[PDB]
Amino acid sequence: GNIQQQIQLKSELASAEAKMEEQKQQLERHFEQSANLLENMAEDYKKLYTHFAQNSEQLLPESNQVE
Amino acid sequence: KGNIQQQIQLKSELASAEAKMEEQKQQLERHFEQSANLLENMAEDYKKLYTHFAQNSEQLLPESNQVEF
Amino acid sequence: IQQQIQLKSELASAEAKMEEQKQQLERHFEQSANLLENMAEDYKKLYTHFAQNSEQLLPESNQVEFFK
Amino acid sequence: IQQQIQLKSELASAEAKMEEQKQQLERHFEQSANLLENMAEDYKKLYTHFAQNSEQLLPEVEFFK
Repeated sequence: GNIQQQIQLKSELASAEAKMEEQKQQLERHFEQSANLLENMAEDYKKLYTHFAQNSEQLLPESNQVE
Repeated sequence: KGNIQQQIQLKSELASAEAKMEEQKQQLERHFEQSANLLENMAEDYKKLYTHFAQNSEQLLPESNQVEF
Repeated sequence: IQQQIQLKSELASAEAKMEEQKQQLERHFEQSANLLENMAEDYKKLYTHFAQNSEQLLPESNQVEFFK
Repeated sequence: IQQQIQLKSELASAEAKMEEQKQQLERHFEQSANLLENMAEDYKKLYTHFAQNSEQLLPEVEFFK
């Protein structure tokens, strides 16, 4: 076809483009849930670390210098 | 512009969209595979930090009671 | 011989220290637990997320072993 | 008399155990402080794999930089 080929393309390019677009919608629903779930663990860690550095006063300042 | 020009371009941006979509597909497959790796890493290091506590609590507090450990 | 008062007090005292360092080791582990158990629960949250988005965003052909 | 000898050894027994308890509690910290610096190692990896896979997969993201 010369114009059936054309009305075909425009319709597989609108369907292609719509898949990309809203699969883009959920890739960013992914990296948004991802990033702050890390910020959960990074804060659950950063206070598990502090609990250890503070119960580090449970020794002489010589017998535990690390970290 | 015209009808043969506007055709050979659709032909290019449909191929460029199909190539883009397959690229995007095998770099999701890359992301969830290199994520499943680093996450199990995270788990097997927890199971280090957890059982280093599971024993040092029942081993430095003998008479004392235990919370789940 | 009556430097026995001193011995019997050094023994009530050093023994008290160990009774208080036993208070602190009970504290340290009981809130090392709930602080640990937090991390644990962030993990299987951040884990299952990468199990849903690993199959709600991806064909059936990448059955990455790690996810159920 | 002879219990100036039972006490003197009871002290040495308390004093050495108060002591071995201190360097077991010491070894319990050396091994913790290096086991969450394994988990800190893991975290940094997982995060930069999200930064370098949210930037390379999308246009504009929030946390990463």
